[PDB]
Amino acid sequence: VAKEWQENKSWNAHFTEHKSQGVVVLWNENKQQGFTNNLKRANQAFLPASTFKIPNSLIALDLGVVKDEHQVFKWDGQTRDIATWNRDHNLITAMKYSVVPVYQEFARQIGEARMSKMLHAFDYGNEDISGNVDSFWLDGGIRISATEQISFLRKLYHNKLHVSERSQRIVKQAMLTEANGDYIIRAKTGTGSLSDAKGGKAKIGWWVGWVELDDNVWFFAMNMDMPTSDGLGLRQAITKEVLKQEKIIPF
Amino acid sequence: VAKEWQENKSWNAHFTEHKSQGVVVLWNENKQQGFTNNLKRANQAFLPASTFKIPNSLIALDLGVVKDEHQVFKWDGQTRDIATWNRDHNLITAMKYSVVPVYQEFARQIGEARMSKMLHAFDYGNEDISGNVDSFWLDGGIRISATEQISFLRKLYHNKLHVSERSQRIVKQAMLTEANGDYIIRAKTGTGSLSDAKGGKAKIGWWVGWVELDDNVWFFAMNMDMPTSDGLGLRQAITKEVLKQEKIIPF
Ligand SMILES: [F-]
Repeated sequence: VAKEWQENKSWNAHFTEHKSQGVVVLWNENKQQGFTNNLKRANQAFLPASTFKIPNSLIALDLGVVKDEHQVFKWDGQTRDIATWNRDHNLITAMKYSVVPVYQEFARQIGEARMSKMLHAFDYGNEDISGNVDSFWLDGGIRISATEQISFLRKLYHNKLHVSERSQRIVKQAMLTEANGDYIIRAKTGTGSLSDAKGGKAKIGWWVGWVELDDNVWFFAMNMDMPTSDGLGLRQAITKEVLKQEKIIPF
Repeated sequence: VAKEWQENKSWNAHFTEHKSQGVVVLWNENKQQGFTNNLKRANQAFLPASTFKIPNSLIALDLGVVKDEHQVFKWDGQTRDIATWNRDHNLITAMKYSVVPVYQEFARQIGEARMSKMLHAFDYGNEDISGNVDSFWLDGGIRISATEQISFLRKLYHNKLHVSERSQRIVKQAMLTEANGDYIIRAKTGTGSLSDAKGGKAKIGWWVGWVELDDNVWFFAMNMDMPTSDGLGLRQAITKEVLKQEKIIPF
């Protein structure tokens, strides 16, 4: 029933300093408490962009489109803009390098019907796959908010999504971003154009996932107005600034 | 059948420059080639000590003694020498902190028969469980060499051990030590005793596991004579010095 939230506007300074606007949403699993700088934007739905690689990988694995994390998806020989895309990949490296063509191929093999069914089963954002089956998450109807991403991520973390436990374990392994002796970050980045509303030429960068600690899990979903195009850099820095500020990860 | 090894004594400087003796054994998976500073010690069998948490976790999970990585093993209320042991644990934290009492309880639930059967099925070291069912890896008959650890680890990495794929995925998750954008280290430390002619006990520290790269896996198993300085820290430092020397991981 009732969810505990804390609004801490002081995190806005991490965005303003970097000449940006954004939202950081955190969920403390043990305490069942959420923290955000912006309760309105925490609840504003956007294109997931490459954060859609998480349900996309889950569906592809569950349907047998992807056998395991080691299966090689050979480069189709077409030179694309990102050098790391122009080579063979497996699920781990396709996630790590956000290799859009690999995921577009998974989408096509999944198909509209199964893709739609699965997103409804995952209760994923607005569950709308309007547009091309191989690009709806980049330029179609799918919309998700930062709080809805956390909601989805919490199910994935707990192996509660309506796909096999194995599919969920493989995707969480593919999400592995950082680990040291204090914490483990399992997350995915996304960058796309604002199609939700009439905000032309602007870009929405995401960073969604979680921080595993010895005795707790801190889910996060963040998005910001990108000052440039298609890259990260700042996202992780702002999120880590918030996590350090909140005494979650050490300084 | 025949195993290719390269002996590189130059790594001895990483041992001597920390006033220690020991062995680093590496296995390049793609090239099927081994590298060591000491071919004799690479093959010398020792008590596995806490490196035994790897087969122990696999057996406990496969037999249902451990349901999953989140199951809480409550502290038995007995204050032990290591503060982190005097608290509740799950499989992740029990591995991370080498919580011996948690593993001793698993061992007792497993039993001699199933423990013996499983170690023979894993072709684990000398497969001898002589001594107490809950301490044989600390003060019993079990012996394993650095090359035999690599042999075991390679089967685990490939999900080739005669336990479920799930058990193997859970243990590899529990082994997660470090990850960044270049590599992933999944490993386990151990500290065993050694009988000396004087009547006391010398300590032999282990660090076994692997380094996952985009396109290769470097297995490692190291052991050294533990000095009266730091303790644990050195093992990782020496291994990382070797991995950096060998151009496996960046500086
Ligand atoms: F209790």
